[PDB]
Amino acid sequence: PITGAYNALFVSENASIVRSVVAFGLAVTFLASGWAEAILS
Amino acid sequence: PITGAYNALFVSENASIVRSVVAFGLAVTFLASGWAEAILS
Amino acid sequence: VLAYAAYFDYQRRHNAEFRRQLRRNERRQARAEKDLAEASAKAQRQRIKQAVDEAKEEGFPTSAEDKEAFFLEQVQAGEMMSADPSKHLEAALCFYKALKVYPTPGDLINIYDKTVSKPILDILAEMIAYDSSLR
Amino acid sequence: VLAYAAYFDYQRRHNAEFRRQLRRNERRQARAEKDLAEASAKAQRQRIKQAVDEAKEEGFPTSAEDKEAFFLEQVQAGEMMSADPSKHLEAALCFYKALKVYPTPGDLINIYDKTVSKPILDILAEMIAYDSSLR
Amino acid sequence: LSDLYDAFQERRQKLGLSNPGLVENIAKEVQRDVLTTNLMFSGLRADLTKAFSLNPLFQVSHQFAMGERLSPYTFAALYGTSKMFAQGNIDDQGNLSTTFNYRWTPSFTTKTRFQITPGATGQDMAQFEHEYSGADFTATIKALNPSFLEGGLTGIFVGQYLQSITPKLSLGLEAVWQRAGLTQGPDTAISYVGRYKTENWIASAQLQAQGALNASYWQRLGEKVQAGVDMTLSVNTKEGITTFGAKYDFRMSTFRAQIDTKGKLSCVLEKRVAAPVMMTFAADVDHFTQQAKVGVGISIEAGGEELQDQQPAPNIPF
Amino acid sequence: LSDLYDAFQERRQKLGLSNPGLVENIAKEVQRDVLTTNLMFSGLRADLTKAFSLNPLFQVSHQFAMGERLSPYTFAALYGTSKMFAQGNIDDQGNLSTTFNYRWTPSFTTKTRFQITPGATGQDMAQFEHEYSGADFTATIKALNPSFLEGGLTGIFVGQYLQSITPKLSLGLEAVWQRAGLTQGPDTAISYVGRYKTENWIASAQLQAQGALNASYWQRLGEKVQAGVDMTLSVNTKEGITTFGAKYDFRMSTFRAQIDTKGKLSCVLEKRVAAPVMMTFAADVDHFTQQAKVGVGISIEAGGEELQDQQPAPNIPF
Amino acid sequence: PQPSPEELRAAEAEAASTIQRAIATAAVLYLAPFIVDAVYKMF
Amino acid sequence: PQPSPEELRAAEAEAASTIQRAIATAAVLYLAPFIVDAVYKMF
Amino acid sequence: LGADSKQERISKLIEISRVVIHYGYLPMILYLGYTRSEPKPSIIRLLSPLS
Amino acid sequence: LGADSKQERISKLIEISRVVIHYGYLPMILYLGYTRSEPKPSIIRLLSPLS
Amino acid sequence: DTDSEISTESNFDPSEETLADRLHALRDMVPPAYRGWIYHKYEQTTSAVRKALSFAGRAAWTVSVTALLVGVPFSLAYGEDQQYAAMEQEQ
Amino acid sequence: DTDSEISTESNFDPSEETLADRLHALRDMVPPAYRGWIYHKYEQTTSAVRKALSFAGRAAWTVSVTALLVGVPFSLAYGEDQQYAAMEQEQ
Ligand SMILES: C[C@@H]1CC[C@@]2(OC1)O[C@H]1C[C@H]3[C@@H]4CC=C5C[C@@H](OCCC(CO)CO)CC[C@]5(C)[C@H]4CC[C@]3(C)[C@H]1[C@@H]2C
Ligand SMILES: C[C@@H]1CC[C@@]2(OC1)O[C@H]1C[C@H]3[C@@H]4CC=C5C[C@@H](OCCC(CO)CO)CC[C@]5(C)[C@H]4CC[C@]3(C)[C@H]1[C@@H]2C
Ligand SMILES: C[C@@H]1CC[C@@]2(OC1)O[C@H]1C[C@H]3[C@@H]4CC=C5C[C@@H](OCCC(CO)CO)CC[C@]5(C)[C@H]4CC[C@]3(C)[C@H]1[C@@H]2C
Ligand SMILES: C[C@@H]1CC[C@@]2(OC1)O[C@H]1C[C@H]3[C@@H]4CC=C5C[C@@H](OCCC(CO)CO)CC[C@]5(C)[C@H]4CC[C@]3(C)[C@H]1[C@@H]2C
Ligand SMILES: C[C@@H]1CC[C@@]2(OC1)O[C@H]1C[C@H]3[C@@H]4CC=C5C[C@@H](OCCC(CO)CO)CC[C@]5(C)[C@H]4CC[C@]3(C)[C@H]1[C@@H]2C
Repeated sequence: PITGAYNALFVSENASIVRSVVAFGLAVTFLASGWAEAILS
Repeated sequence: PITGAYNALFVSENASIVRSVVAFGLAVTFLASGWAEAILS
Repeated sequence: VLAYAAYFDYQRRHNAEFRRQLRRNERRQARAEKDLAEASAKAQRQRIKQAVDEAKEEGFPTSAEDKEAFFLEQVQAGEMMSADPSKHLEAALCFYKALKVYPTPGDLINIYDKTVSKPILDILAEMIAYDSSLR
Repeated sequence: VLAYAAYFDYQRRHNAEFRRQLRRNERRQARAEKDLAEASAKAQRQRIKQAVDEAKEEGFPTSAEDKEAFFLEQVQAGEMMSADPSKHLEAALCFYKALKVYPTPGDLINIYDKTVSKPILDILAEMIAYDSSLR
Repeated sequence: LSDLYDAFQERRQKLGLSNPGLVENIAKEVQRDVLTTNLMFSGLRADLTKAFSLNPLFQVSHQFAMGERLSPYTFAALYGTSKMFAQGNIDDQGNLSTTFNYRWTPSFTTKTRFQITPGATGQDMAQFEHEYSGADFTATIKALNPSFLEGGLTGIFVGQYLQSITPKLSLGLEAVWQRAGLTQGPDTAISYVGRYKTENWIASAQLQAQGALNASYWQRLGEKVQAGVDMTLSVNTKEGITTFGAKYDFRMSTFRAQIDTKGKLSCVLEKRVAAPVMMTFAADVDHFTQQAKVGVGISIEAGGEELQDQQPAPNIPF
Repeated sequence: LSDLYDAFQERRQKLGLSNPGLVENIAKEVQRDVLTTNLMFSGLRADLTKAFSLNPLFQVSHQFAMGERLSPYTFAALYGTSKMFAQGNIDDQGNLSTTFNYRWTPSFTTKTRFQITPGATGQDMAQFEHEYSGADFTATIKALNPSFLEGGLTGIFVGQYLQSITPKLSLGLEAVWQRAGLTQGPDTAISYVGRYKTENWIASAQLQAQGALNASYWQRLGEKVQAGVDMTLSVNTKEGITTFGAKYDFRMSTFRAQIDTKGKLSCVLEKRVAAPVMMTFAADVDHFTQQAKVGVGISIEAGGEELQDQQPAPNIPF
Repeated sequence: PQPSPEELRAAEAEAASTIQRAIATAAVLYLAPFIVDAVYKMF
Repeated sequence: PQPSPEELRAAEAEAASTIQRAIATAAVLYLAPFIVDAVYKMF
Repeated sequence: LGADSKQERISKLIEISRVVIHYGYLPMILYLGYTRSEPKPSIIRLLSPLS
Repeated sequence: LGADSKQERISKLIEISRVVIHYGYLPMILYLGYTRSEPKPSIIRLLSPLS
Repeated sequence: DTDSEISTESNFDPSEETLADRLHALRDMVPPAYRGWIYHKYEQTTSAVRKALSFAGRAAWTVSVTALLVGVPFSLAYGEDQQYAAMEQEQ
Repeated sequence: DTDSEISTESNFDPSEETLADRLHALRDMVPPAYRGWIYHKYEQTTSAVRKALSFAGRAAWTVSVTALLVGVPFSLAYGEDQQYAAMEQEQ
C-alpha cells in the first residue's frame, strides 16, 4: 500500500504535479464544506 | 581663498579626516549653544 | 561477569592454547577485513572506470561555440554537484568531461587542484590516469 | 540676412573666385583637423608606450605564491578600474601587468578578449604589440 | 436583413445574460483580491500622491523606493474623464511607460501603451489594444510592436473572446500569433478559459494549448473574510504549485496571508495609520531556505481630503 | 602601616569622589543610549521570553530570525542572584556562548565567557575577567585564551584602569599584551581614555597609541529628548567618520535617528503595541548607493505580568 | 538552424489554419447560449 | 618572514617595558586627585 | 513589396515620434490637467508633493 | 619547561571540559532555575514559549 | 593647397545643385574652425548642464527620503504620544 | 593462518602486560566480527537519530515562524478592530 503511494507522491517524475493537485483538492474541500467559515470566521 | 580651502577639504589625502573633524565641531556647537534644545525639543 | 572475566584473563595469560584459539580467530578476521577493503576499492575503481567509459558514448561537441557552452555547462554541473558529498563521482565526471573539452587541460587541472575539494580531485585524478587519451 | 544669403549663394554659384577663396580656407582647415588627430593619436600612443615602460620599473614578483597573489590583485585592480571609462588606460595596464605574470598569456588573452570591453582591449592589444618581450 | 437581426437580438436580450468582463480578469477575485502576489515587495517605499481634481480626474505622484528591482524614483501623472484616461510614469533612468485609453463609443475602447527606455533599444515597445463590450460578450485584439517594414507582418498579435453562456457560466478563448523575424515561420498558441460565478463562490480555469493548466477557486467566508486557492501546472519537465490564502477586511486595516506547496509563506498588512496616510508591511518567508524579504511602505494623498465638492468622474477607462 | 593607611584613606574619603564605572562604558550614553549602532538589524526577528521568577531571576528565551548573519534559531536561558549571574545561548548550529559572573566580594567580580563552535576549531575561545571597584576607581584584567602549554605565556591579556580625578573628571588607561605564537615576539598596545561628566552633558575621548582617536559628546535636550555626536579617526590611510543622532522617549515608543558623514542614515522605532508585546522597526539608508536595509522584530514577555509578588533581585552581576 | 523557404510556407499555412479554427470556435460560443437554452427546453 | 632568536628577546624586553610604563601611569593616576587638590589650594 | 528609400523614411518617423513621446507625453498630461482641473492649481503647487 | 607527556594530558582535559560545557551548561542553568525559582514551574511549562 | 588644385572647380551652376546640396551649402557659410570650436563648447556646456541636473536631482532625492524616513515614524510616534497626554489630561 | 605462525606466541605472562595492554585485553573479549558489525549498526542508528531530530527541529521552527508571522499581525489588527467596534457600540 504505502510503497505504491509514497513512490508516486514524493519520488516520481510527476511528484510535483501530484502534490499540487492533491493540495488543491484539500483546499477546495476545506472551503466548500463550510469548515473554513466555521474556523476562519 | 576658495582654492586654498576646497583642495584641503575634498581633494586631499586627509580630506576625510577634515570633513569628520569639521562636522563634529558643528554638531557640538549646535548642541551646546542651546539651538538644538530650541529646535529639537 | 567478573568471575568469568578473571577466568578468561587467567586462561588467556596462562593457557597458550586459549590464546592460540583466539589468535587464530582474530587473524582469520583480519584477512576478511583487508579482503573486504580491496573488494570495496575495486568496486569504486570500477565505478570510476565505468564513468570514463560512459563519457565516451555520449561524445563531445566539435564546434568552438558548443565546446565553450558545453564546457561552461559541465563546469557549472560539476560545481553544482561538488557541493553535495554524495555527487563527488558525478561532479568529477562533469569536471572530467569539461577537462576533455577544454583546450588547455593542464591549466584547468591547476584550477581544479586548487578550487575543487580533494575528495573529488582524488576521483578525478584516477579518471585522468585511467583515460590514457587525455592530453 | 536673406539678402546676404542670396548674394552669398549667388556669388558662390556664379563667381569662381569666391568659391576658390572659400575652398582654399576649407582645404587649409581640413589639413589642420587631420594633423590634429594624428597628434592626438601619437600622444595616446605615447601614453600606452609610457604605461608599458612604467611597468618595467616596478618589476614583477618571482615566487609562485606572489605571482598568483599579484596576478589576482592585478586582475582585481584591472577589473575594478574597467568599470570606470576614465581608467581604461590604468585598467589595461593592470591587465597587461597580470598578463605578463600569468604562465599562459595566450589563454588569458582569450579570456580578456571575451570578458574585457573592446575600448580597453584596443589599448591592451597595442600594449602587447609594443612590449615585444611578451610571450 | 434587420427582420432576422431584430428577432435574433430580441431573443438574445430575453435570455438575461450579462457582460462577463475581460478575459484577464476571470481570476481577479483570487489572484488579485486575495493572493498577495500583486502586493509583495521588498525594501522601503514611499508614495506621495497629490489629487488636484476629481472631475476631471487629475493627480500627480512621486514614488521613492529602495529595494530589489525598485527604481529610486518614479514620477507619475494621470488625467481622466468619462471618455478618456491618460497616464505616464518615468523612472530616474528615463524609462517612460504610458497609457492612453479613449472611448470611441461606450461599448468600444482603444488602449495604447508605450515603454520607451533610453538605455536599451530592445526595451522600447508599443502596444495597441481594441476592446468591444457587447451585452453578453467581450472581444479584444492586441498588436504589440506591429510592423510591416520588412514587407511582411511582424510582431505579436493577440485576440481574446469571452462569452456568457448562462447567467453564471462564462466560456472564452485566446489566440496568439507571432513572427519575430520574416526569415522564420509564424508561431501560434491558443488558450481556453472559463468561469462559473455565484455570489458565494467563483471557479475559474485557464488551459493553454501547450498543456499548462491554471485553475482557481474563490469563496466568501462572511462579510469580512474571503479566501481562495490557485493552482498552476506546467508541462514544458512537469511542475506544479498550489497557493491557498485568505483576506481579512477590518475597519482600519486589511490583512492578507498565503502559503503554497513550495513552502513559501507571505503576508501583507495595510493599515490606515492616519486619515491621509496608509502603511504597508509585507514579508515573504521561504521555509526551505529560511530566508525572508521584508517590505515597508507608505502612501500619502494630501489633495483628496480638501476637495469634497466634486465627485469622481464616472466610468473613467482605466 | 595602618597609621598612614588610615590617615590616607580618611583624606581620600573626604574628597567626595565616586566610582567612574567600567572603561568600556565611558561612551555608553552616546554609543548605546542614543546611537542606533547597537540596535540595527535586518530581516525578520521574533523573541519569545518567558520569565519564571524575579528573585532569583530565571527566564528562558526562544529567538527566531531570518536575515543578514542572523541564525535561524537561538535558545537562551539565564539565572541570576544578588551574588551571581549565569547565561547560556545556543544557535541552531550548536554555537554556544556562555557567561558566568560571581561576586566574591561586593567590590570584586569574576566574569567568565566561553564560545564553543562545533564547526570551527578557531572559533572556540575562553575569556576570564576580573574586576575590582574601589570607592573612586576601577581596575580590570582579562585573559583571553591564556595558555602556557607551549612553555611560554600565550594568548591575549588586557588590563584596564579608570580613576576619578574630581567629582566630574575621570581619566583612564588600557593596556594589551599578545603572543599568538611562541615563535614570534609579543605585541603590546596602550590606549588612553578620559571623561568629563555633568548632569546636562558628558564628554569622552578614547585615544589609541596607534594614532586612532574616538571622541564623543552627549547632551540632554529636555526630559524626553537627548542627543549626542560621536567621532572616529583612524590613521592605519587616513579615514574618519562623525555620527550625529538623537533619541526621543515618548510614553509608548522610543524613536532613534542618526546620520553620519559617510552618507548613511538610520532610524529605529520601538513601540509597545501591547502590554507584553514590543515592536521594533529599523531602517538603514546608504545615500551614496541608494540601498536600504529594513528590519522588523518583536519581543514577547508572557511570564513577567503574572508574577508581581516578588521584586527583581538586587545588583545582579550582569 | 535557419529554415528553408518551403518549410516557411508550410508554417504560414499551419498558423493561418490555427487562427481560422479559433474564430470558428468563437462563432460557436456566440451561438452556444441558444443551444444551451434548447437543452433546458427539451425536457 | 620568521624572526631570529635575538630579535625575539629584544621584543620581549620592549613589551615588558611598555606594560611597566603603563603601571607607572596608573600609580600616577591613583595619586593624581591629591595633586589636583593642592592646585585648588595653592591660590 | 516596400521600397528601400521608403523604409528609411518610415523608420525615421518612428525615431522622431519616439523622442517626442519621451519628452512630450508627461508635460502634455500636466498641461491637460492644469488647464481643465476644477479648480485650477498654482504653478508651484501643481508639482508640490504634499503642500 | 613542560614535559611532552604532560602537554598531551593537559590538552586532553581541555578537550573533555569543552565537550562537557557544550552539552552541560544550558541544562545546568535550567536545573538551577527549576529547583530555586519561586514558585517552581511545571516541567512542561519550564520550556513553553508563552503558555 | 595649390592654385591648380583649387582651379579644378572652374565652373559651377545654381540649377545643377541638388536640394540636399543646396541645403548643405547653408552649413558651408559658417567657418569650419568656428563651427568646430562652437560644437566643442556646446558638448562641454551640455555635459555640465546634465551633471548639474543629476546632482540637483540626486540631492533633492536625498532630502526627500531623509525627511520621510525620519519625519514619518516620528510624526506617528509624536502624534500618538499627544493622544495619551490628552486622554490623561481629561481625567 | 598457520599453526607455526600462531605458535610463536608460545609464552605469555600476567605481570608483563602493561596497564594499557591489560585495559586493551578487555576489548579483545568481544569478537571482532560482532563488534565491527555492532559499530556499523551504531553509526547507521546514530545517523538516523540525528536526521530525525534535525527534521523534527526544522518542522517545529516552520510552525513557530508561520504562527508568529501570521498570528502577530492578525492579532494586532483583529484586536484594534474590536476596539473600534467597542467605541462605536458605546455611542
Ligand atoms: C578642538 C576642536 C575644535 C572645535 C571645538 O572642539 C573640537 O572647539 C570647542 C570650542 C567650543 C565652544 C566654546 C565656547 C562656547 C560658548 C558657550 O556659550 C555660553 C557661554 C556663557 C558664558 O557665560 C554665556 O556666554 C556655548 C558653547 C560654545 C559655543 C562652545 C561650543 C563647542 C565648541 C565650538 C567646541 C568645538 C567642538
Ligand atoms: C473550460 C472549462 C470548463 C469547466 C469550467 O471552466 C473550465 O467551467 C465551469 C463549469 C462549472 C460547473 C458547471 C455547473 C455546476 C453545477 C453547479 O450546481 C450548483 C447548483 C445549481 C445548479 O443545479 C442550482 O443552484 C455546481 C458547480 C458545477 C459542477 C460547476 C463547477 C465548476 C465548473 C466545472 C467550472 C470550470 C472552471
Ligand atoms: C585624556 C583627554 C583629556 C581631555 C578629556 O578627555 C580626553 O577629559 C575631559 C577634560 C574636559 C575639560 C575639563 C574642564 C572643563 C572646564 C569646564 O568648565 C565648566 C564650568 C565649571 C568649571 O569652571 C563650573 O561650573 C568646561 C568644560 C571643560 C573645558 C572640559 C571639556 C571636556 C574635556 C576636554 C574632556 C576630554 C574628553
Ligand atoms: C518634503 C517631503 C514630502 C513631505 C514630507 O516630508 C518630505 O513632509 C512630512 C510631513 C509629515 C506629516 C506631518 C504630520 C502628520 C500627522 C500625523 O498624525 C496623524 C494623526 C491622526 C489622528 O487622527 C490624523 O490627524 C500623521 C502623519 C503626518 C501626516 C506626517 C506624514 C509624513 C509627512 C507628510 C512627511 C512627508 C514625507
Ligand atoms: C506557538 C508559537 C509561540 C506563541 C504564539 O504562536 C507561535 O502564539 C500566538 C498568540 C499571539 C497573541 C494572541 C493575542 C494577543 C493580544 C493582542 O492584543 C493586545 C491588545 C492590548 C489592548 O490593550 C492588550 O490587551 C496583542 C498580541 C497578542 C499578545 C498575540 C501576540 C502573538 C502571539 C503571542 C502568537 C505567538 C507568536
